[PDB]
Amino acid sequence: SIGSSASAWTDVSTQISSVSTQTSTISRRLRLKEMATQTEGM
Amino acid sequence: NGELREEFNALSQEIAMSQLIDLALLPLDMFSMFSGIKSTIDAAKSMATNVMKKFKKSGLANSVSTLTDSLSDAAS
Amino acid sequence: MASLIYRQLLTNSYTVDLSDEIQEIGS
Amino acid sequence: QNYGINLPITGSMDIAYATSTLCLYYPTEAATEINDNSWKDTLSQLFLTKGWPTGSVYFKEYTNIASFSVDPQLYCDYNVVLMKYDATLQLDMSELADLILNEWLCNPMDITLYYYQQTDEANKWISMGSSCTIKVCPLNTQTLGIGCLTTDATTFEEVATAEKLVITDVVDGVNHKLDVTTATCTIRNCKKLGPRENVAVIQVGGSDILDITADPTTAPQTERMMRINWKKWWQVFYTVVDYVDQIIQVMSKRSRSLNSAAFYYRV
Amino acid sequence: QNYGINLPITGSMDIATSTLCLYYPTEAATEINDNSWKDTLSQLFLTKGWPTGSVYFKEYTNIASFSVDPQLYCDYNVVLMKYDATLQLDMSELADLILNEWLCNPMDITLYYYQQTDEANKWISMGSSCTIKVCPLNTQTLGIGCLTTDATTFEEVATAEKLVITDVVDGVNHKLDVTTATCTIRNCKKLGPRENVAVIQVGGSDILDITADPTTAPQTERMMRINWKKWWQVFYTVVDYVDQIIQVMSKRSRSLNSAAFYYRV
Amino acid sequence: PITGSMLTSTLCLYYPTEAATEINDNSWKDTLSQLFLTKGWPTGSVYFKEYTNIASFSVDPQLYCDYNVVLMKYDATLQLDMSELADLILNEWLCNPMDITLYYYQQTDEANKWISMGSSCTIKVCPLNTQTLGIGCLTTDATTFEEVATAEKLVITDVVDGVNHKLDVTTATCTIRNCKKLGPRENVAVIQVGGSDILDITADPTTAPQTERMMRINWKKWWQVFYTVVDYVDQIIQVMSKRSRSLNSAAFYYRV
Amino acid sequence: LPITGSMDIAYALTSTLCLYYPTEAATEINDNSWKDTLSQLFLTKGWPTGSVYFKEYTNIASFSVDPQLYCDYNVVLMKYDATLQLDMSELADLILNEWLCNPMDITLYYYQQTDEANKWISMGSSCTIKVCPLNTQTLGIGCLTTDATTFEEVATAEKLVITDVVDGVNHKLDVTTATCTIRNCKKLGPRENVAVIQVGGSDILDITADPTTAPQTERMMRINWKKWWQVFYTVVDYVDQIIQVMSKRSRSLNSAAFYYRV
Amino acid sequence: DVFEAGIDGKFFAYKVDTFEEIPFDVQKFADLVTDSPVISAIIDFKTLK
Repeated sequence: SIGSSASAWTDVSTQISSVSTQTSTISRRLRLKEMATQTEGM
Repeated sequence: NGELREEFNALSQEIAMSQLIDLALLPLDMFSMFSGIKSTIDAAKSMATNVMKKFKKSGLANSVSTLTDSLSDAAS
Repeated sequence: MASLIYRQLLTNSYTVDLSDEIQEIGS
Repeated sequence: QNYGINLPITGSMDIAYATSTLCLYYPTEAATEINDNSWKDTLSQLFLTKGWPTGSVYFKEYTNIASFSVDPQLYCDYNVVLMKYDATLQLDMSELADLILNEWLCNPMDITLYYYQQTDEANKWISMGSSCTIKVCPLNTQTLGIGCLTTDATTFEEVATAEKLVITDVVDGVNHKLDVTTATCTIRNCKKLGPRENVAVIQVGGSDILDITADPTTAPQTERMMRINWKKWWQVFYTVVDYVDQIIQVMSKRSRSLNSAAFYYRV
Repeated sequence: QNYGINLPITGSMDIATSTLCLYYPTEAATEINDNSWKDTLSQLFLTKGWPTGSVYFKEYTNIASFSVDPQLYCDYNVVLMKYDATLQLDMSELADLILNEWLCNPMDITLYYYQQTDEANKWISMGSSCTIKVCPLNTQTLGIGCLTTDATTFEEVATAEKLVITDVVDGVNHKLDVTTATCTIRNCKKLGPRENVAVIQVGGSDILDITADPTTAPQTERMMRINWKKWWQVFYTVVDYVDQIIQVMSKRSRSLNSAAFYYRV
Repeated sequence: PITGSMLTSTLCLYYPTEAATEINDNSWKDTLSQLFLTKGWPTGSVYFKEYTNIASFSVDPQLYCDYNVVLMKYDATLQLDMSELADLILNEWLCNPMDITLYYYQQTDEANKWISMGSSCTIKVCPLNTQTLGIGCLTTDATTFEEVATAEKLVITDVVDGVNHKLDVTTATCTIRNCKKLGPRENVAVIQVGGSDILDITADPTTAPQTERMMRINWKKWWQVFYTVVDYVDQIIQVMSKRSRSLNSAAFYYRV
Repeated sequence: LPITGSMDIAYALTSTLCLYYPTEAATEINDNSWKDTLSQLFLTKGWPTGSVYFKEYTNIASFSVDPQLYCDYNVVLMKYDATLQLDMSELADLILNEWLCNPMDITLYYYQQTDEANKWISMGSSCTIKVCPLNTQTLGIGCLTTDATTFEEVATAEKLVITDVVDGVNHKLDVTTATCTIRNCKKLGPRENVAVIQVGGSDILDITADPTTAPQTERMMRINWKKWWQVFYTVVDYVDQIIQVMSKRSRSLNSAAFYYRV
Repeated sequence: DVFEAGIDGKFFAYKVDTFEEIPFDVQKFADLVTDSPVISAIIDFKTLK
């Protein structure tokens, strides 16, 4: 768990720099929020 | 080549809370509801159809129909 | 939000009629 | 995961707290009185409707009660066994109830040369076979005859005759010498450890007659021995089906079978 | 509940009736040429310190016969095994069967296929005559090298044996064809070592592969060899050093009933 | 120097002809390849090589794959042949040809051995003194020699070091070479099918240790041992390792 | 993986050689020990003894049957003629390039192309390849789905065929699956372990199906001849250049085949 | 505080009133992205700056 709780959005599932891959997987999982109408932009 | 009521009611004591709130934040649709459950191709043809047919005869359906009828009648 | 699943459930329900028509052909 | 040594546990009294196989043993009388070969699939489907996984309910058959008692089978997760009451087979009924309702940890025996004795009411002599005829002759401290000539195997007294199963007890504190033809029967020295809750017995016909412990002071009609009336075996099968959940609630999984007791006594 | 295996046990680094079986072959007793040898052995054991009525003697006709429905009676077991230069596989299989604990499942080959889960699953078949033939399959239920509906081209792994241990490469299902009229096949997994037993052999050449592992043969202190010419020498030398045998093993793995394997459903 | 801080594989198998005779199949190779593919070895990488007999296969051993496993059958009457085959195919022997006509060779340490390979090698040996006079043998008469091996397919001969000896061999059916042990070969693991571990890989009698590349299992049908071998490929690979030999002489090798 | 070095600091055998010759050269030389002479000449040049193997082929077509070579350094002498240039080009392109193939079947499956780096290879004794395209709804255009006579010919009486058709359309193939086997292979890149020495006249050997490209790399050589020993002497005495023009294997996923790497 | 992160592997933190950078912490971003509404920023951090 990276953060304060074990949820699916922040579950990097880190394999045994680190900021790069963690941000990469967060970004890859965040795009699906656009389907869930979780945006107030464009 | 029944008991499900009791089992469903008993299973409802161990779910987490933060993940529950997270899922409640993300809306669902007609695709995500059945995309996680295995299906048989013969019966998957009529799966949304049957649930919608049974849902149009639900208590909420009667409530919403009565509210609409009362609202329209109120225009007299 | 997640309640939308209810709202759609009663929304497209009318389509069942079409399927029901086909069902009567298959009945 | 320290299996061996018992360790005390700790809990609470206020905090909120809180698949398998099912067998069935039935007599040949029901099979002769049902007249339907495909009944097994019917019962399996009914149990599926009750909730048990299909294709996982086993069946066993036996000729008579006495012959079934010969080397009984505990190989199951929930023994539910029916027995036809007979007005002249009471002792065999009682011995079967004793043998398939308590966990008996036994030891080997060889009576042709050795002496034997007993030390507690948990000590019993159990013989199983096709023809067992027990002869018993107690002896004095100086190894001399008491009511029997030790050099002969005839002046003894027979405590059993023409039975497949037999349970015997003698007064603790004295030695005994045993005589029986071991060709068609064997015998063990066994100690009754604890109650096995992996078996249920339901009686049909008659009244309450069972006695699970040899002590005269107690005849505990506990809640693993039932009684129902019958005139059609289909009615008995249906009645058993309708309350499988209650029987499950009464019993529980075999405690010795769980991995917890992997070093006390395996199953 | 669980006998308390959860809460760890902590001590201190600086802190300060029984039964014994004896298994022997029949021809050894025949070569003894006596009728009251059991009484003499009883008296010698009493002089050692065991109470009367504690040492018991059992007979098995042959290695082939004894392996059918193996039985362990006493809290301790010291079996005497004779060696033949052609029965190495059977002796090893018997040692594995009555040397380690097992948990088995019943099998019915007329309806169900079978497979393997990991490298701790073995097949055990027992009876007066067991002939086991196998035929593996591809990833789409088609026989490879054997017609799935012909009982002639199936490869053989067992024939004319009483105790057979079988293993095949995991991850692929298989179909079994055995003469079930005189045999029964069960699926078992090994849970670890059994310390209630001990095997002593006469003759031999220290050849007992107690594990199916090809890489290693971990010889332990429960399997030993003694030379022999007359069986009374072996009996005396095994009743003389009995205390070492007792110290080697322990009496805390005794099963409930005499069965080399634990049956299930 | 190095400093630190605290598929591409092949699997050849050898088997006697009687194994296939018991199998009685001309398609068993396909099924074994399918099982190896399922276990996790891509197909087309497990080559099969078959020999006739231990004595016949001893001459000119070829090792194609990077991880060779050989199933050798126990021989109660030809134990020495099995031991010599294991010693030849288990250690890195560096060899060069030798002459037998007008020269005498010798040995200097335990690593120096003599290897005779041929269809029928009846090698005869006679030591010599300082004055080129033999002890119990004549410099010309062949029968005065002392026979060390007769009617043999492969012999590993060791003589005392520091003393020269004349050797008489049947060149028309054999040849001999001088070899030195420059490393323990770690690409061959011998699985003895039967027996009681009668293999010694050192001529020195004081130490005959058993390494982890020399196993032993029991057998009654070849299919059972074959299945056991195929099932435990991971452990067998883990025991062995790659090759670090210089390979001054190039021979055939198998990949792809 | 990245490589880090510098450009201002002064920074600076044990291989195998295979020579491929037609059997006509062996017939013409009329000798049996010339292999020994070549081995000793190489030893004089600076190669270790017993480190050279020679492979002989009966014919160009016969050598086109699974031409997988087994040397780290390969140079093959190719016969010259003006009536078999297509098959010579096919062999040169199959040898000089690396390929990864997949099994195929014609009586059960359909096949198509999607990238120009994928072609069809059929090898064996004789391949009578015939093919016609289909439409979206699987109807033959210029052919019938079952008639084997209306199928257009693309290969007849050929021992090794490399075919390429228009991509993006399913096709149906017909051939006798007992005399030649077909595989679907992709051109992964250049195979640097081999070289072709065309002993003859002008070169037409094309190594690509693209007309607009005529790659004449440094791994293709041409020489005229009137006696075989002249060619052999020229090859042996000039190993340095023909070796430095090539390199080692660059394969990322090696194949399963015999190799001779002493 | 505004935490802007992308897919290529770069992230930034700054302030709304004045455009200057502040040190970034993974914990706060991980907590926020779980529940906070995400905004599709057409004009990214470079272009905004």
